[PDB]
Amino acid sequence: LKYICAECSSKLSLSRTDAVRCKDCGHRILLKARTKRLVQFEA
Amino acid sequence: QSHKKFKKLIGHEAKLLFLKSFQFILKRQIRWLITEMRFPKEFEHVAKIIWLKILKTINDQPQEELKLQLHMTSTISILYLASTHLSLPVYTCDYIKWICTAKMPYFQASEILPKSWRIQLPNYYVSILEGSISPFNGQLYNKIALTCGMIHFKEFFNSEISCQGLLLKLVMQCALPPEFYFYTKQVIEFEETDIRNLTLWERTDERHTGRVSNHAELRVLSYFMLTINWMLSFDRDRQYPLKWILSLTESLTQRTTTSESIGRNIVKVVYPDKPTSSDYFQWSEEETLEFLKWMEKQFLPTQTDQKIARRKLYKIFPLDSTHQLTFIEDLQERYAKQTPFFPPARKEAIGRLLTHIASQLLVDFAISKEQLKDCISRIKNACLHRMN
Amino acid sequence: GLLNLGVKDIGEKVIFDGKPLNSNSGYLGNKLSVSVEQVSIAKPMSNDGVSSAVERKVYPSESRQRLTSYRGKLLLKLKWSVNNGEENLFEVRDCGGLPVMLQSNRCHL
Amino acid sequence: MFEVPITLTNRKFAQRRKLKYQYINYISRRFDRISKSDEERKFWKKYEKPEKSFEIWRTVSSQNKQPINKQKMTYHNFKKIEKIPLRKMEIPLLHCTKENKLYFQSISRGLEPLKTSTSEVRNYRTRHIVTLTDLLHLNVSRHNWSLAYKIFATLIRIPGVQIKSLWGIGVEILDNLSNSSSGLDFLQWMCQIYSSKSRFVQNINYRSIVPPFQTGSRTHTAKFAITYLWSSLINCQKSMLIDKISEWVLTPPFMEDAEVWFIYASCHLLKADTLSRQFVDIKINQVIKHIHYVRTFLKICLDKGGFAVPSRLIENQLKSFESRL
DNA sequence: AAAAAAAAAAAAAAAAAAAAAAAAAAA
DNA sequence: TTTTTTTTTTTCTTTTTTTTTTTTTTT
Ligand SMILES: [Zn+2]
Repeated sequence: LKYICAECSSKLSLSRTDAVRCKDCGHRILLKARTKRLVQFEA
Repeated sequence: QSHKKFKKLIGHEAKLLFLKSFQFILKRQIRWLITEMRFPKEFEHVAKIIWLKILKTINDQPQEELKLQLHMTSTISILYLASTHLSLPVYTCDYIKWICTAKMPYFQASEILPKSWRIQLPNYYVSILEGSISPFNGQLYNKIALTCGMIHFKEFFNSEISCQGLLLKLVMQCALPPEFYFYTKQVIEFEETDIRNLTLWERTDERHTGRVSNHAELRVLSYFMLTINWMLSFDRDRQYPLKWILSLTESLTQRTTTSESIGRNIVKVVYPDKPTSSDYFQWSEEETLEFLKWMEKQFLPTQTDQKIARRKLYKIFPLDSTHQLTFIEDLQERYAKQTPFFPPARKEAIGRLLTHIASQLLVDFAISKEQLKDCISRIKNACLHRMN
Repeated sequence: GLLNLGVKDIGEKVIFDGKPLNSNSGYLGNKLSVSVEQVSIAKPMSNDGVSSAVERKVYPSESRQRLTSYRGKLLLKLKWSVNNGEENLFEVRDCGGLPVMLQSNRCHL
Repeated sequence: MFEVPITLTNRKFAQRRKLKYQYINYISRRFDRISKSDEERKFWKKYEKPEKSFEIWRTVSSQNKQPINKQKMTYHNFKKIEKIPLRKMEIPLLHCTKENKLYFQSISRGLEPLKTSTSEVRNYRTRHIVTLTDLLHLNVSRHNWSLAYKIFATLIRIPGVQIKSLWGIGVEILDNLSNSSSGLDFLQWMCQIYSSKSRFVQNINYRSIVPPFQTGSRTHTAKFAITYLWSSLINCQKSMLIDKISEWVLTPPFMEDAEVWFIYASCHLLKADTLSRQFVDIKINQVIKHIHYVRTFLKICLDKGGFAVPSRLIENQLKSFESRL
């Protein structure tokens, strides 16, 4: 899933015209979580 | 254009959206009746004709405007015909018991696939669709009239009921020995219209539908109260002891817990007339438990930010080899009680049985106490008029 | 503390209406004596919108990420008195949200 | 025949209340001349709403107000105050129905109704609530608790009810003690959600929320709130936690009620006395500050009606612990 | 003691309607 | 910094748009 709640740390996702809060606490700040990508670095 | 993205609107075509989803609620009762009550599949294609024949008269309306008399009682009305036209022995007693126990879908408008129909305009249509009533004084007996007055019946379908099994069903509900079927069997041969299979009522397109009480099963049950009046007031051989009149009357007043008796109890709840008051004040520890066990499995079919306060109240404070005997083991037990079978005071023992069995059929048939007496007294004159 | 002592030494500011009473017109009018009687600062609590659906506590680690203040509610107990103390009306008001110094006796930490 | 926890049919009674309040408006208004919706609001703009109680108790040892006046009533004059407001009502008495027409003749003759609006609605949802709220009160009086817990758990799920049964499960989990968390936790759940800190002055024909037994926080505390302080006070008593309650009371400064100040005094008074049984030098200075607290809040407590046991048994206890230390 | 032309009886979900308030908006 | 629109409750009330069965009058 996309996002993560701040207060209770439960994964969730949102849609268009959907409320921006968690569904177990109603906290109003969501961290966009990290997915799998291919960033290249030089060691 | 975005203002019409928010709430969808329909004009004159709402009556078809009313009627297309009317076919959807029709189908759910049909597929239920063939599954839990194992009805035949060709019975459906009767109803697929039957629903179409009324609907053709709907598209035969001379005005484009609506004015169309439609109800949820009409839904069970057309399901009554195809059960009697195919001669399945179900009656108007069972349809009350099958909608007032929430076995089949009657009261719900939420099972309509509401993401395409109840979004549009349910404004007053779900006031018809949500079953916000019980049929008070036999509205179904007027609702079989308006469906015969829209679709003809004397030449299309067979207008008869298996009234020898209706008379079988009436005996085993109470505690009578089977000779009382045969005593009644000649009375429905004697005074019923030059012996005939009992017909459905006729096509009455008056808005008051008379005062005549020519309904079919009302003629059957009013006949039953005449015989038990007459077979007990004229038992000249002393074949029926005064202890025997007691032992049946005490056997009816005992309450046993079975799915027939529990299914009787729920229609005492929706009952508008007294004695519905003390019908829920004198139960057992047991009888309310299967009232709640019915509730926690058949009010899960209820009618559908703040969920978080709700899901916390029901979280911490939650709702947490058969002892319930069958339909025969009590009926065998209730028959073995009245084995004492092998004098102006017996009128009081007869007069007390005449009210128990009259309150019984009043409840189980959704019929007023007034209209039972008008039906039975016009019958009472017209059974003495053929003999005296 | 110094806040109830602060409003004790403000005084009572008095305005008059001037109705003559229709009775040497020593009647100046009616003595409106308005004064503040008690000040209290509430800890940070927030209601998510309206209706006091549960007023949770507000910790400051929330208040940094939102990029907004860390307020507590300020409540004046106004006294509205008439005619040198005849008719007094004690109404608490909601006079804004003032900020609150962290780790003090008005912070949740 | 108990009370049903929902609001009812609004078809004829809302019209029946309008015909009743229009006739009481005119036969008042003819009477106040000769004794020298809007008709509903004219009734309630007059007097009051009793918010913190059902009825309005007042003082007897006060002003006199004796009406020995005349006995001021003839059948001649009263039937003249009756006559034209009857004629004023016959002109709108044609729109109400015959059953409504029959009702107004009964109350103008001085008669009272007999059938209540609960017993005549006949809805499928309503008739299943009514048989449950009467089965609830029946088995609670009989102490059929494990059955009555099953009644309450299914009544709160039905989509029409509101929780006008705060005391039913407020008292049920005190008696069950099988699985569920006790009545402190349900009472916590009420004070979070039903604070309602708005000071909404009356102005409104109220019909869905009658009582003072579930309101709060306009000028009067919630009834379920102060039973949460009292139930927490008895709960910490059964150790011999008291810090957790005493911080919880100080977070509201509720500067109007003195019932909460008596609980605030009572939770220091328990702390000052269980800290002497554990005693028998810093453990003696902490006793005195609790007594200096209690002696201040009892003097705060003299702003309204008397929450003094006497005013002496509060302190006759207090000096008995000072004789110890 | 049974066939008829005038209406009323209900009913229930959605849009609205005064009261009050939160409390920025902006020039 | 003055009025302040802009908005939001907030419970109580009306709208909508049909359906079900009346009553007295003759035969
Ligand atoms: Zn969350």
